[PDB]
Amino acid sequence: MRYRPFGSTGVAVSALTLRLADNPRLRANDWRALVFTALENGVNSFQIDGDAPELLKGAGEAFASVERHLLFLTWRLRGDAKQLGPHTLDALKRSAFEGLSLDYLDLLLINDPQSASLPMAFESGLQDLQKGRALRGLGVASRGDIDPGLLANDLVTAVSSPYNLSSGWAERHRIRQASQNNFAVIGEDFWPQALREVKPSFWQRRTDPLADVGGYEFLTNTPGWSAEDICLGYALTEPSLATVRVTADNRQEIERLAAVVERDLPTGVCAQIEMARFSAQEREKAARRPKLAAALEHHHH
Ligand SMILES: Nc1nc2c(ncn2[C@@H]2O[C@@H]3COP(=O)(O)O[C@H]4[C@@H](O)[C@H](n5cnc6c(=O)[nH]c(N)nc65)O[C@@H]4COP(=O)(O)O[C@H]3[C@H]2O)c(=O)[nH]1
Ligand SMILES: Nc1nc2c(ncn2[C@@H]2O[C@@H]3COP(=O)(O)O[C@H]4[C@@H](O)[C@H](n5cnc6c(=O)[nH]c(N)nc65)O[C@@H]4COP(=O)(O)O[C@H]3[C@H]2O)c(=O)[nH]1
Ligand SMILES: [Mg+2]
Repeated sequence: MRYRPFGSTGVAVSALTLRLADNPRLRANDWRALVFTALENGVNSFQIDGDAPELLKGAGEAFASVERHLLFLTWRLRGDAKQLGPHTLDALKRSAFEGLSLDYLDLLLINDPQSASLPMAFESGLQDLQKGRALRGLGVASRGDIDPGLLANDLVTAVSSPYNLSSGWAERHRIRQASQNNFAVIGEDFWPQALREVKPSFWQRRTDPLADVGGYEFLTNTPGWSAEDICLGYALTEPSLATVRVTADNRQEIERLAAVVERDLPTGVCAQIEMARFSAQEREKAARRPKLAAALEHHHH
């Protein structure tokens, strides 16, 4: 395992962050062994995305096996961020603090509320948790530009965004810009939907309709490497990411994901990523209108 500053904290996080999310086929002992295997492969950053009693017991026990200060524990909190309130903080005392046997969270990661502001009562409660040294930072998950009024909030120390070799320019730039302004950046979706083929399949993300995937055929035809392993290896070279989020269900999946950290991308790949992005942007150019006359016609409905 390699480690990286979770910037401006002096806390080092593993380049892999293991996500634990509800899974009814696992018991306490399985979650416990899942985290023991992570811990043995040098993973020290976890994101709990779930409140199944089985998961909190098992994760709880395994975290206890080592000293709290060696761990970076993020609690993922979903839902319309505009409807968070005291009920949220109650749920959080029960699940995240009592459930996991913790007296601080390194990070609480909420959804982008698409607003400069968080609800009064919730922000007050976070301020209280921080005064009590129970919450080191608030993080925001986004697929777009977070309101600068929110980023300027003293509470907000981190952002979570998808980054993968499908990622546009606008994305690549948002996360370097964030990281150069001393926000930690967690990388999501290293192995995105667009780059899997040989069912149903949802496409409800505002970034989805605009998405080239021509040129990634080398993902399949690289001797000694799976497409998943290349996509991850690539995310691990982006210097603006504090860490890359991964999800894994069994020991050998953890071990294989850890292996990728210490292997380097195959020899020709960086070159081919350029070939594919240079074709991506010859197509976005060759399929563009004059940006004035376009916008000006659009105005005149
Ligand atoms: N382009 C695209 N890909 C899609 C879409 N829906 C699912 N995928 C792909 O399928 C994975 C798992 O989807 P899931 O089962 O909902 O699993 C998701 C879901 O349970 C949750 N999640 C992620 N984003 C959102 C979100 O905006 N809202 C909600 N409510 N849950 C989300 O986190 C899990 C992991 O997200 P990922 O790690 O990215 O992994 C996602 C992503 O790779 C979509 O509309 N567009
Ligand atoms: N189950 C599932 N649903 C998905 C997934 N991807 C997108 N969606 C759905 O699509 C809606 C809009 O997603 P977006 O356009 O990325 O817009 C998202 C995005 O910018 C942000 N967001 C929410 N969850 C996440 C997350 O896990 N990671 C990041 N990076 N942004 C998130 O909040 C916006 C609104 O989130 P929602 O209201 O949840 O609404 C989400 C959710 O209902 C997925 O993988 N799984
Ligand atoms: Mg701030």
